[PDB]
Amino acid sequence: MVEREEAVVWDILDEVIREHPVLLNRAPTLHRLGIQAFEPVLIEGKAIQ
Amino acid sequence: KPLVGTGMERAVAVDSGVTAVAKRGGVVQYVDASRIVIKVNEDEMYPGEAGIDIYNLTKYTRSNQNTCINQMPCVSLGEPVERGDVLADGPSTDLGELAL
Amino acid sequence: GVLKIVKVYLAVKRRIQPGDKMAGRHGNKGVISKINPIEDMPYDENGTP
Amino acid sequence: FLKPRLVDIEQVSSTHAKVTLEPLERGFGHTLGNALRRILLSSMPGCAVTEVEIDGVLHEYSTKEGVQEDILEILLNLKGLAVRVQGKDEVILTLNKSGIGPVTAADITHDGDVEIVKPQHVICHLTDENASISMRIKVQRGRGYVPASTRIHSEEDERPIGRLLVDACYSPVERIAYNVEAARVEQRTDLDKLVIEMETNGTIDPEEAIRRAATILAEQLEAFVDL
Amino acid sequence: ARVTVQDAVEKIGNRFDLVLVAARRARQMQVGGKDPLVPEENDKTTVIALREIEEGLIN
Repeated sequence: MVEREEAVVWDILDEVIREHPVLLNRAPTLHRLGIQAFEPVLIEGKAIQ
Repeated sequence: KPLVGTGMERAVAVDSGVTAVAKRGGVVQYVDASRIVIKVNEDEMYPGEAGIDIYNLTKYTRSNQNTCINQMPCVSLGEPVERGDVLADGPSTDLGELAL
Repeated sequence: GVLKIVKVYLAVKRRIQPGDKMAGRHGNKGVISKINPIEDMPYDENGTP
Repeated sequence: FLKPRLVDIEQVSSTHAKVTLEPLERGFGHTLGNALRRILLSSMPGCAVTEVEIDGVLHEYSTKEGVQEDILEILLNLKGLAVRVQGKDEVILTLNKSGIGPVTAADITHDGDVEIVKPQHVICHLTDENASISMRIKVQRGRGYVPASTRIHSEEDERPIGRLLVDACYSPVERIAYNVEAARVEQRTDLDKLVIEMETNGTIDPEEAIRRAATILAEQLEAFVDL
Repeated sequence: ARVTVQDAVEKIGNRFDLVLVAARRARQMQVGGKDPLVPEENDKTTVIALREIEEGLIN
């Protein structure tokens, strides 16, 4: 299904990302609050806005 | 071309091997995208082996960092050259000027 | 051993994409950012934006 | 209120012109100014090289005996062809050339639908005496910026392996910028005027240009009206 | 979508055993158990559990 870019998975993609408490972690952090969390959104780009 | 330089710009483009130069100037004759054949003028010719200078071009080939060296022809057919004259300059060069 | 060998080359046309490192011969670096329109940039007496 | 309208289109050339709008009210020089500017700057019906089959091609990155650049760079020039069609969805432009001379945009098989605006547009050169080139430039019409890279994943089942897939840049426009100034009608206190300086290589007539754009806005407002 | 779940943090202060509760709860909404009462809207069951804590009906 993902192999065919099915319009099906696109709607399902919306459902599992629009509300995913994710961990934006930077490995080299020498501080606790350098590892925080956000909420991913379907964005047309090539980087993390 | 860069609107500013130092005077070593032609020292790069023209003298880096990136261009099919000529050791014995002459009327360009059989120029192709592979090899360039030059009919040598006798005022700058050594009587040895008649007079047919052979040259090889770096016309799009491979390079270390997955690159692809690119040669850009700068001289049109039908004109004599000189000892130190160019035929087709390499990458990022125009008629003999370094435009990194 | 090396008797039935093969040598094949593959070439790809590559154009600059957001995230490429452009700079200068002086010392200032830089990376191409978000692709911008053509004339939304301030132009001048010459005409080129 | 006097209805918005464009006066005689200031035509300096067939390729580029500048529309003039007299009956513009408070803020329309900017309203329509950008409401057209953006669409005019991207989505426009153009004709661009899709697939081309040249004869002397082992691979598109080859040095054909007689040409200055790559076979693909021959296609690089073909990428911005100033061809104008009348109705075909897709069309094949045959390019045959043998003899000492620059292969210009005149030695191409001149079809009735194929109307090149600039005949002297040199693609590549054929400088060798006894050499030859022969290809078929399959150009179609679309809109926007669509690359064969985003289209390369399929191969389209190619038996005639000479069908190299190249970049379809469908953008006839290049320079769209609007200016404003005091417009004076006979019945009104103050009106604005609009001067959209649009540039087209020679595929779509300036009026047909502003025609298509305005029409697409109409359709993109179709659904937008229902609450 | 949720911007602040500080409310959940206050209904059940453990913030750890809280995760074990919804843990077994997600299990019920998957492996047999019982159906999710609140009619879900795109939100995975993990977030559905988050909402049930804010209401404080299942802990």
